[PDB]
Amino acid sequence: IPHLILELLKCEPDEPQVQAKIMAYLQQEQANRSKHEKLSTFGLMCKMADQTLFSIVEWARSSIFFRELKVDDQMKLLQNCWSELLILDHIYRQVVHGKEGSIFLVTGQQVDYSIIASQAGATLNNLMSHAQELVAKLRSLQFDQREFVCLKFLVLFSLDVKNLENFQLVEGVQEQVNAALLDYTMCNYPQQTEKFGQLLLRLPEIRAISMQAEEYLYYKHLNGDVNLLIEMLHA
Amino acid sequence: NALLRYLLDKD
Ligand SMILES: CCCCCCC1=C(c2ccccc2)[C@]2(CN(C)c3ccccc3)CC[C@H](NS(N)(=O)=O)[C@@H]2C1
Repeated sequence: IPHLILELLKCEPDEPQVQAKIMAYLQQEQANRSKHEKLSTFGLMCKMADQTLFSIVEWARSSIFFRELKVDDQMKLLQNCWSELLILDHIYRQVVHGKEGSIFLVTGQQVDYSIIASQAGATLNNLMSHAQELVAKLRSLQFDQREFVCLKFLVLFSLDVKNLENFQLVEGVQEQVNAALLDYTMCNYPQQTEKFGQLLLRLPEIRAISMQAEEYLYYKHLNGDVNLLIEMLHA
Repeated sequence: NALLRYLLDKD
């Protein structure tokens, strides 16, 4: 394993504790609400991703390379990749813990697909099934954690952000992480000459699914259907 | 975004 990939794996959060805190927050603010005041299933998912955004920010906040940029550069990177990290984390959770016909939430709760599908609507189901199709290919490619953290840093240190005062590091990490992933998939996965290319090509698809998820959630917010998640959705 | 800057500046 390249030592750069080892450095990326250290900034990974304590997932059992992240899931425990999010579940406790929702179990609090849900059983606390009145009978005529319970959250909808779409509302529960919005609060889950809102809490997930908090741990996403704290993850990058203490991650290597990222903790060297000034706060202005940190905000620009996160405001460009926040929905992609949510989709990437959701997709990887279904690759690891996922079972067929089931969706695993950030709280560790397993939901059957056809129940969520009845309430997601036309657009979300197409966005969810497209993401589930990406889960199927990543599963067939043996998508592991070492390649998951590099894809996270490739999304975080996106070349699609500007007004950066230190674009040299963002560009430097992008090329450097890309070279480490190419070396990892080659050394640890011969047999699969298609894996490295197939891995990077999900990024435009994750970028497209996430950007289409933003435009629908913004559509839902203007209709009065949805607060860190909302402030990230603006501008 | 005051909330995002706060999450990156708080202790
Ligand atoms: C009524 C059914 C509601 C949807 C159930 C499936 C989920 C998502 C998803 C995943 C892939 C494709 C389309 C949707 C998320 C959708 N959101 C909140 C989101 C918001 C902004 C940007 C990007 C995503 C993204 C990940 C999150 N999962 S969660 N609850 O564990 O934290 C949500 C739950």
